[PDB]
Amino acid sequence: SLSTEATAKIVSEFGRDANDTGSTEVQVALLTAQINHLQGHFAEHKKDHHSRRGLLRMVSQRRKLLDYLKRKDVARYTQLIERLGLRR
Amino acid sequence: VSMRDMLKAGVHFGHQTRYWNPKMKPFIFGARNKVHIINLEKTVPMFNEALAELNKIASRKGKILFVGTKRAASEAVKDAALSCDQFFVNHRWLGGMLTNWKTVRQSIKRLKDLETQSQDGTFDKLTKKEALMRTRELEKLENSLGGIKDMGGLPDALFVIDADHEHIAIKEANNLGIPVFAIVDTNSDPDGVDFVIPGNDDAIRAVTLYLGAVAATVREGRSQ
Amino acid sequence: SMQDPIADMLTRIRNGQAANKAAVTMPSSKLKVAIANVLKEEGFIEDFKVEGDTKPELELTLKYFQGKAVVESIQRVSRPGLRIYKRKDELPKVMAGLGIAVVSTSKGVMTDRAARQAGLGGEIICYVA
RNA sequence: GGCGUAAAGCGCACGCAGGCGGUUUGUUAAGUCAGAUGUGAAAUCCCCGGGCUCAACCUGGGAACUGCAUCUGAUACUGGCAAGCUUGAGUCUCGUAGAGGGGGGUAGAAUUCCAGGUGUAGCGGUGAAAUGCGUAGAGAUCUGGAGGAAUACCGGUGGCGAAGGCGGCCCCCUGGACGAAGACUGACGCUCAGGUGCGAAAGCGUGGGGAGCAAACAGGAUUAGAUACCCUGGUAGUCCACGCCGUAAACGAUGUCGACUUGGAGGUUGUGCCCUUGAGGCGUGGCUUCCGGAGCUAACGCGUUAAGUCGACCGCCUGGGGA
Repeated sequence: SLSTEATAKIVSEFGRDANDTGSTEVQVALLTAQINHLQGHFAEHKKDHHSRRGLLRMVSQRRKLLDYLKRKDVARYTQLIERLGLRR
Repeated sequence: VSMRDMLKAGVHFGHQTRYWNPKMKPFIFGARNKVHIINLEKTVPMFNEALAELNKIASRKGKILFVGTKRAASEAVKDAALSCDQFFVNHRWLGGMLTNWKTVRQSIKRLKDLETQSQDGTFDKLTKKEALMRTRELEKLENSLGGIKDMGGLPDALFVIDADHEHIAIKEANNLGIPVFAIVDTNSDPDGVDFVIPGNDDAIRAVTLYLGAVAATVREGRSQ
Repeated sequence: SMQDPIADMLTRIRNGQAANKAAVTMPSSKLKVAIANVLKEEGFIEDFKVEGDTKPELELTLKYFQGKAVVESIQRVSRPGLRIYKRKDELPKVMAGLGIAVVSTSKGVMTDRAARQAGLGGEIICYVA
């Protein structure tokens, strides 16, 4: 998974505090970082279905978090999807 | 009945924690060295109520049937039931002594006829082969039905030791509506009994204490 | 997941009655407290208390008569998958009147005969016989 | 009304539409409820009478027409809206166990083959035989080499994985689960038609590889026959890379999620406490095996890992053949 330092950096830049590790923005950012990191692993290991299942779990969890955020506050949703480079 | 005498007699002791019956949870005080300890504060009032009901049954022209067949409580049950003009089953309980009384009545008649023709009759037509045969049949029939020969009918109350060991007698008494007074240990089933007396039923001094108390109360009931 | 807490309360009561439990505890709620009030005033449970402030815990004291269950039957009628509403002229009577039917009328949660005397209908919460 | 065995749980999972949804406050009055109004043609149905000499029949009045719309109120529940809350659901910290997956390397035992030494008449196989190999030197034994496949002991109603499945050792990449104490977000949840993905073995396509085993095939037996079982060989295949296939008694013949309900003995993996006496005792989680209580079941049996008591959603069944 992500190292401790990368996780701390993401939590700091995406959270309202250094301890706000549960915010929707922090969770979506961590999931996006893990997906982007896994992208390179699966480019080389196209036959790793067992890990791709966890990758798809991460993708679906990020999708549900983004849906909840868009339904809750669309402004933060837009800021997040522009800061992370989403929307296909 | 005295909780000091009870605790000195070994009543509070129970079986190991594995063999316990969860229905005996209200009467269990705790555990020490993986054996259950019966709550004597629960034991003494239930024993007193059972003794009161036994005294009522005795004073109201009743017949008590003392049931216990373990090698620990056989002779004790015999002594207790003979000490108060009562009846006992201190050896194997024949399946159907109560529910099938119309059939064991014939065996009682046979035992009585054999013992009368042996003692008072004194046939002396021995043949030295049918005589020993008849004496062995008489001793078997007496070891089986020696306690209830003078009962006449069904009793009015059963006093059972080791309610788990005597489940057949309890089920028969329940089928016939006879109240059951049973010493229910931590491993026995207290469902089929009317007056459950939670106490140790394996130690000899505990069962002698129970039987002495019951004999005293049924004698005071007999003498009104 | 937990999608019907009222049916959960009824099931807890039924299972505690079948297991000869002295009292049953559960997470509290306004509707649960109203139904427990209706059950207590009708004589199906002994008492009930709500403990806790941030996470209230409702505790019902079950009732027995002859070593037997006082609540013989308790069923959820209106449920999330199928809501059941009745008018005052078609309010149900359980056990031909010996049982009660907890009804949620616009004047609070009450029994079926109380809602009938009040000239009201509403959602049939449960049947208690 | 059902789906363990009688017909019936998709092989497994992710997930859009849909269905359902913890808890508090306020508001609305859409569902819901109450009242009123309008309407609900007549006949028919039903009730009390009347006339046909009775009946059928005719007929007066009533009830009914369980419905729809409108208007006025109620606010408990469901819904909408707004603000919350932490117990459901997730994130972070530190560790733990594991044949979880993908890639590369390597080790030993054994089979087969090639070359050579010793050595001589058998070997192999079977119920018994024969086919087969062998005086061109087999089998046995010893030495060296080649190649492929699978990993003895550990090893275990043991472990991991959604399922299918996963077993030498090492390294690289990587998923999930669990536990301790906290912090964080604040219903973000459950299920899921269609959809997508994974999916034993066999099989197919292309390119390799090929020791052992072995469909087809050949021969020897057995037999009345023997297109078989048995024996001697043996091609595809089994192995690798990449695609396809999408099926299994894909089984727990038992869909997923959540709550509640007496116990006993174990296994495995964390964690806490105590002169730790000890490989100790006492708690507390996760997964797991056997027995068994109430209950349930046609019975067998299931039984806190339910086939018990419930809730949400989905799939499926409607006599046997045809099929």
